Amino acid sequence: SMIFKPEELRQALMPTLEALYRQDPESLPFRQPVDPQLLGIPDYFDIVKSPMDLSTIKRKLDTGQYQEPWQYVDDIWLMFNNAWLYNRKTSRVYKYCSKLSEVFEQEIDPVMQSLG
Ligand SMILES: CCc1c(C(=O)NCc2c(O)ccc3cccc(O)c23)[nH]c(C)c1C(C)=O
Repeated sequence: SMIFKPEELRQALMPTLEALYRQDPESLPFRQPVDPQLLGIPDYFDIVKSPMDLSTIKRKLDTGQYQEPWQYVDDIWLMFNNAWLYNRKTSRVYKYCSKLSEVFEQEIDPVMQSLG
């Protein structure tokens, strides 16, 4: 497979993460890991087996933990899928998740094309 350097991936992908951080208030529940004790949802880790959030993804981009860009896409999707799984379909966080996913779908496609 074709190699991707960490600096190359950060430069290309960080603007798509920025697009999510720019969604205010919609990104706010996603900017830090879910804390089930604080949020009063003790069953969270029983339902969501692989937690993910924007701060974790940003750290991985910053430190160079992605070898290829689809690994980043996978983490973004994991974050969305967790929220759609756990939260009720009429809930604020479910709706915020849907908004972030719409933004991501629009931003990510030209970026992935350029990476090749
Ligand atoms: C519903 C708890 C939850 C949060 C969260 O952090 N809620 C608290 C929150 C904020 O941390 C910041 C702004 C909020 C603005 C509105 C409603 C909220 O609740 C907000 N984030 C995720 C991914 C979940 C679940 C379970 O999937």
